[PDB]
Amino acid sequence: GLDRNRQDIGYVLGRLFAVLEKIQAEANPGLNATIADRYFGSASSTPIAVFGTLMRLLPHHLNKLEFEGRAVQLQWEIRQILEHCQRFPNHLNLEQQGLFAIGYYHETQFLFTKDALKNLFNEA
Amino acid sequence: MILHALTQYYQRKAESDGGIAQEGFENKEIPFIIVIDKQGNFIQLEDTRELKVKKKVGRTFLVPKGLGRSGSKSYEVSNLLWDHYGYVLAYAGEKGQEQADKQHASFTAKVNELKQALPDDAGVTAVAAFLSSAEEKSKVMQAANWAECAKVKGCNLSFRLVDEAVDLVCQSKAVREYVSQANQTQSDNAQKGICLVTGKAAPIARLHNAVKGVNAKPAPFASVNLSAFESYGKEQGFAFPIGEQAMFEYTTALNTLLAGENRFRIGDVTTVCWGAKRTPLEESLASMINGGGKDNPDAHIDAVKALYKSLYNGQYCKPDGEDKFYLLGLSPNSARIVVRFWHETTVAALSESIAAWYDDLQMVRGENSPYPEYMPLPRLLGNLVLDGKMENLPSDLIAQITDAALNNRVLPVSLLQAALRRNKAEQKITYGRASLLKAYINRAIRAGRLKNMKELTMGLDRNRQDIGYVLGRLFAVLEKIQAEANPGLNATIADRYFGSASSTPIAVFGTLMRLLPHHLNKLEFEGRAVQLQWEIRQILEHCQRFPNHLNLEQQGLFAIGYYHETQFLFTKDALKNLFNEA
Amino acid sequence: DYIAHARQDSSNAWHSHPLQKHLQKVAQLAKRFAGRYGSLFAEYAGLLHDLGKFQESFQKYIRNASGFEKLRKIPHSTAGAKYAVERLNPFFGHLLAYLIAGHHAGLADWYDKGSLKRRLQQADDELAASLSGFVESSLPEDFFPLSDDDLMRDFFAFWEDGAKLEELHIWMRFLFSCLVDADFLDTEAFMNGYADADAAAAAAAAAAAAAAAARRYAEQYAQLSAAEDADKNSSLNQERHAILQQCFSAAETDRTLFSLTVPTGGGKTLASLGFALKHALKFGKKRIIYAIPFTSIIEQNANVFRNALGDDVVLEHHSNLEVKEDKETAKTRLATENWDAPLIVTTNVQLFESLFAAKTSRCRKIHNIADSVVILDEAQQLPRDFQKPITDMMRVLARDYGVTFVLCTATQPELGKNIDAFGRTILEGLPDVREIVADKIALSEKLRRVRIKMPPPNGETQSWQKIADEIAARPCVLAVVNTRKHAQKLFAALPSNGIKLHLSANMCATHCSEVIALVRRYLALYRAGSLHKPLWLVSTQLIEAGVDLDFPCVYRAMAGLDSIAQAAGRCNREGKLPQLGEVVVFRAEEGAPSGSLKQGQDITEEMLKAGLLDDPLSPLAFAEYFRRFNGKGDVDKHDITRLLTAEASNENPLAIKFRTAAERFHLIDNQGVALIVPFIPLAHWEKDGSPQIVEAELDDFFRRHLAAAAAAAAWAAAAAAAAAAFPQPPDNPDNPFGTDQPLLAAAAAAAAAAAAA
Amino acid sequence: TIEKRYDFVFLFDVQDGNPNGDPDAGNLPRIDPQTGEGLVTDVCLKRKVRNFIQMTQNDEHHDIFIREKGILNNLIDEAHEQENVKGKEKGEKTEAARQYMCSRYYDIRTFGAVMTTGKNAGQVRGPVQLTFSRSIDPIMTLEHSITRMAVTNEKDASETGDNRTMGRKFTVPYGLYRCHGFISTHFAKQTGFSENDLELFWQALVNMFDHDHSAARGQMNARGLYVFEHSNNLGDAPADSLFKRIQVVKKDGVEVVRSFDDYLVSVDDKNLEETKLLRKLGG
DNA sequence: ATGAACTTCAAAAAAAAAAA
Ligand SMILES: [Mg+2]
Repeated sequence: GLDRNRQDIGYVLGRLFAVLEKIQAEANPGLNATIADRYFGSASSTPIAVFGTLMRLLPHHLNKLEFEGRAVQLQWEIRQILEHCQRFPNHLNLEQQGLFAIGYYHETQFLFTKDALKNLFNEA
Repeated sequence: MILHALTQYYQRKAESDGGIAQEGFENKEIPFIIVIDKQGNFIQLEDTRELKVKKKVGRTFLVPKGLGRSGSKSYEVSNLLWDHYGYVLAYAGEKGQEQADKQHASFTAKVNELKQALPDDAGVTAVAAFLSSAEEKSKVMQAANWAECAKVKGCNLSFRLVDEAVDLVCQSKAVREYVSQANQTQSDNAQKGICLVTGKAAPIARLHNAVKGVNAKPAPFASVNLSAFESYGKEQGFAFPIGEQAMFEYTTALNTLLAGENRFRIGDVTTVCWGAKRTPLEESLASMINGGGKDNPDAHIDAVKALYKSLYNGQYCKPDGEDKFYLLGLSPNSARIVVRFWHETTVAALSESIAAWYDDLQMVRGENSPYPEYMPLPRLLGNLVLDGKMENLPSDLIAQITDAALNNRVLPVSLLQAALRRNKAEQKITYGRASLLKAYINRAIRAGRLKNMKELTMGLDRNRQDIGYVLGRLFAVLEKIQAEANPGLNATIADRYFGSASSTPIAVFGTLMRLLPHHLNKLEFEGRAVQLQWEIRQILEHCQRFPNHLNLEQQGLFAIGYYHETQFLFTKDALKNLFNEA
Repeated sequence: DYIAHARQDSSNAWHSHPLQKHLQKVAQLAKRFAGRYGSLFAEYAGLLHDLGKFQESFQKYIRNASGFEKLRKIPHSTAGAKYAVERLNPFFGHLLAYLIAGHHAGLADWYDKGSLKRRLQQADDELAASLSGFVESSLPEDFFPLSDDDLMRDFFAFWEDGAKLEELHIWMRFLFSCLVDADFLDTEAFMNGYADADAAAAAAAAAAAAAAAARRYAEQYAQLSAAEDADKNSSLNQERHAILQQCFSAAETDRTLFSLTVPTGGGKTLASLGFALKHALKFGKKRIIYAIPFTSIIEQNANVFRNALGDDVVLEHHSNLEVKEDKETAKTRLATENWDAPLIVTTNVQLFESLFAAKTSRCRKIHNIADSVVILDEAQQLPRDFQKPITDMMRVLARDYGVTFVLCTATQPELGKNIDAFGRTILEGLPDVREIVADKIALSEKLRRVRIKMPPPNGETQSWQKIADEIAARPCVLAVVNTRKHAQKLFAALPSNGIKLHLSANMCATHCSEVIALVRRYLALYRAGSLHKPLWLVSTQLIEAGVDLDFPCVYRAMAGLDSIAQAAGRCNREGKLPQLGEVVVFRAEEGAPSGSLKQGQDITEEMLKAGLLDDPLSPLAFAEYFRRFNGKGDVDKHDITRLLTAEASNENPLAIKFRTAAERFHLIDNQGVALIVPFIPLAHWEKDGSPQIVEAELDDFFRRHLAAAAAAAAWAAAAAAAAAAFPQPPDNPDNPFGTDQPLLAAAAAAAAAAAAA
Repeated sequence: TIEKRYDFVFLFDVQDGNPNGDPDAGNLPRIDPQTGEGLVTDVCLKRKVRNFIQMTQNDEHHDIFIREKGILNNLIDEAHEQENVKGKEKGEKTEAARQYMCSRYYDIRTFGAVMTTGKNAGQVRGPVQLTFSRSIDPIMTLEHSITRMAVTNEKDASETGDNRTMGRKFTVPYGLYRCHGFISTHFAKQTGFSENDLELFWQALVNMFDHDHSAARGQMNARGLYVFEHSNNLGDAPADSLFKRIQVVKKDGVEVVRSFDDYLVSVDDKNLEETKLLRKLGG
């Protein structure tokens, strides 16, 4: 249940936010306010607002990732997502509004399915 | 078999001592029994009324049979000793005189020609002296309660002489024998054979007898009287040569069951159910029973009466039958009787439509669910109604859901429409709207009215891919997370977002799921937040896009999906388990 | 384990009723409870009554709900029933399952309501769980023998020549009573902490209000026989003795079904008991039940019986049940939930309704009816609507239950002999009833309190204002009109010259009894001295309910001789008047609204116009009235005798309908609604409270006299649950029909001092 | 009553706010989902016109069938306590009640009202029928999460002293809603809706947003009221062949709008003058 | 004379969960 080549900007941004929070929640798993808890509200609606700051904020999570290769694992799928994101849309379309939540939970599943990211990375 | 199963319990109830009219008579509802002395002299006009809230007109006195007057010169027919306030007093409430005096000119003639043929009775010599009075009959109008018999059109007065005190003039053991002689001589020289019902010679009865309880008036259940319903120039009862002894039997068999406890409306279709011939009542069980066991015809009719009643009781039990119950589901046409049902089958075979009703209606319930296992139709339809089940449309709804339930027919679209209306109007999906929508959608699938979809199940289908059902599940988990995050909520995302998440998912689910990370954050058990987010990932994995608008097909799914997933969440360990198998 | 009952002890401890001994004791208790009837048969339902209490789930609920070793409401009745139906016999199993699965849910139908056929078919999982509990830890496998061959004995030891189907329901309720009594007597032997009932545990006088049964007869009823016979020797007590000298000779003969044909004031309440306790001592009868149509003669017999027998007299008004507390009630009133007392006097609407009940609570009594002597005073009011079920069950009880129903009404109930119309035996009633009075007819002539004057045989009807003038001509006129509306019309037609007193169902029972009490003392002033102001009482059937009024003259509307007899009972009550009282029946305007009332007049009229009613207080004319009366409405109303006819088929044997034939068994046809109109009854102004219901006639009117200036208020309806204080409410209701409500918008306080609106 | 039939295009915009929250959708503005274009119920603008008339008129013959403690059956039963208490013969009692409720209540005279409810006051259709207001372009409902440093009942009060109930403030960053409306003459005859009541309605449409301001609305304005007054009681031209004269488009090079200066409202009054007037009341 | 037209007939019928 993840269309890795969907190209729906809402869906690719949802996927991107899912991996962003996956990294944040693997950077420090004990986290009061993940970017879902603090950024999702606009990441789903105003991707330009956060997703700029979400990637100020991303390399530092990739650093904080304990398993230094896991950082490559997750950064690679950030790039895989962002190939489909020619631009962070100013305001997510309403279709795209919902598809962002779709993407968040699709890509979150893809990340929490056991071998998926580590596998799918190894076919690149 | 429609009638030989009625003849063959008249012959059972007449032999079970159940008190059915015996071979010449009729349990006529005589409302205003007349009292006279031994030589005329009207004593009292007693009314044997006072039954169910519409004061049904009289204690059923088992009097000589109604002769089916029914004609322009109807006055000549003149039932024996009970007829009519127009036949007994020559008093015409609305028929005018010479249409009530000619009745009384023949009713008196009937009584007198009985008196000449039955003298020294003191019951009929009394009335024949009361019908040769013209003044005591006038005194009948000047009675205390005469004004109440004049109110009932077609009042049937009858002549109980005093000094018999329960026994009519038409009950004495000479009129009783006269009728048993006037239904054994006059109704035996008729067309010689051959019975439709019994097959015996048994002189044929033209004019089958006015089965009462179906129509607005006692109508001749089997009656071929129009220029062409007659088949072979047979003319009105020789089209169906039923013997007098057999015509009487099934006519008075319907008459009692449409006046007995056998009568019950399946739905809008008054039905007489009676047990078939019971098995020989296997010896051990007959050892305790004295006699031994007797085939009371209307014995276990409750098994079927409390089967259709179970659809409203909600007390349906999957029955094991092999006790076959005749179920003649007659209904009025205008003044014919339409046999809508005929079932010699068991109550188990009759239940196959209510079983399918209560299996298409099966819906999840947790532990100590306040909801019945099989949910009563009135309480089920009460989830469609405004706030209390009387305004659910008595033609496309309560009167048609029942027909769609009593018969395993397709529940009307007016359930999706009404159940959905209440789902997003009560802002919640009561078991009863989820269950009723499950029944609708299951039968819409089964009827090929809902093509692509697959039938719902009791349980949450952690599958089903249905862009309405999976968003119903998504809403259920979202509201569970909210109600798990805020235990006491005044506006759950149900009460706030349901009306548009059910019918318009992009309008809402793009914003429900921004509330979602905050709800998950607020879950005091962060592991519970992980579990609920996991299952909303699973739910939403079946979702490729929130649809712009949910078809009426899927807003029923949404409601069903909502209730499925919310009773999955409120299952004992379901989410903890399903999460742990990933 | 297993924890049948978890009692949180008064000392904040917890005691466990072991289901082992719970079932064992209940079975043993309802083996003595049934005599030759179901001795070892009812126990096999006693053994099983709470088999489902073995449920592993219930042994987690009875703990959770009763706080044993720290809310689901787990069914347990059905499991024992399913166990029975699979083990004994399709007949005996379902017989026994009626008892078992009903033992808390009330006796169930097979099909219609609370159907057993449903519960048993759904008990398979529950029975599996409960039987797994039963086998799991304890309870030797031969603890439930369910020996059908042995159980076939007491069935066939009682059902000589097989089981009658039309009255197999009576076990289904009597042995049900044995079970429910035993379980209740044992659950509340453990809800109060005695761990036993039949033993001295709950037989201790502090447990369930023991009362003397046969020794008290020789002491106290003989005491009141001597102290009453030696009091006076006049025109009375020469026939009162003539009554209770054959009522004592009648107790010898077997004749298991009797009747006392004594008019008012002829030792009706003193010889009915007299015949009973001589027929109780003789024929091993362990109980005397005395039943009344209305809770008015209930007081007149409570007083008389206590004056005879002290304090043993247990009672339930079922309407009043005065709210005095602290072990005079709720201790003796704990002995009348089941009538486990030798002399129970209640109404034959808590007798027959319970004697035909299905509810668990009501059914505890059919135990004590069986092997008793039920006395039916004013039995002529046994509803003809429910006359067939009542008469078949009392006939069966008389035949083989060792009872003796006594019809100690004034006239008689013609409770059938065989009133057969064609060949069918409508109301197959009481066989060969003995009139314990040697001369029924001449004694009513010899003990004729009042000469009666019927309306003219022609159809003329006296007018409301006409009879108002007629009663204005003479003092102290009772005037019993048929309807409440007739009472309003008569009260609206009487001159203000004399005191007019209105009494209809438009009033409250406490306010009612107040009216009757003031009428009583008005009559007393009429006898002792004189009331210069003219006296009369507009009334309805309320005075007809045996209220103690000695009216010199009673005009009563045109209706049934049953009611004419009751009116005559209020005329020259107890005598002490001149030669005879005067009761006159008036053919009022339109009469007798509907129902049994209108058939009442349509019979009494149809006699006096036809040469009958030569002396319309003679029993021969009364039996004629009832002979007409039964056979004029459906002698069996809705279905009851047909519902309870056991209906045996191989698949669904013994399919009796009980909660169908208990819910439809309503002797009080309370059609419509009951509104409570607050009439401030009275007050002692001593921190008053004091509804003062049964001392109205004595305490109030001896301190404050009859001058109509009494002022006292007693307001109620605190709108609290309180689990009690309920007889301040509907002790004061009135009962309009559904027609009279939409013409009223509630308009409270509109009920006047004479009636309601 | 009016003797011309009017079809008006009422362009009104919202700048930063919730023009009409969908109770079905939290409170986020009503939206045509499959096109994202916003919606503002006809009842919403009828409400703000009601609020405007309740604001300005303050006199009988222009009441509003009204605000919260507005049990409508109370007003309806006021109708039956009139000259038509009994004198109007229940059949036409409801019709006389309609005539009353139309006289008194400008809400009822102008829009309709389902007043068949209490002492039945009939059923007024209402000459003025605003349609739903579908924004020209997809409103990009912002859903501004806000905060409150205060809570409500001490059941949601924090387990510490820090009470707060953030809540959500949905705003349309701009939406030029376009409400087609119809002043039907045939029902103006029914309600007595006059050209005075109609001029009141035009003032109300132009000025209904200057006065109905909320923290929710933010800033709504009436960007144009182009009223097509037909010569006949009938329609000179089909209504939509008129509404297509008011073509509102996003201007040349705006990706999506943020002000009325991003919409070109081209009004085509070129040939409607067949027999018919276009009066640009609001724009 | 056969067949439509007409005139009589008769006077409805009513429900619906707990939970031991
Ligand atoms: Mg028990």
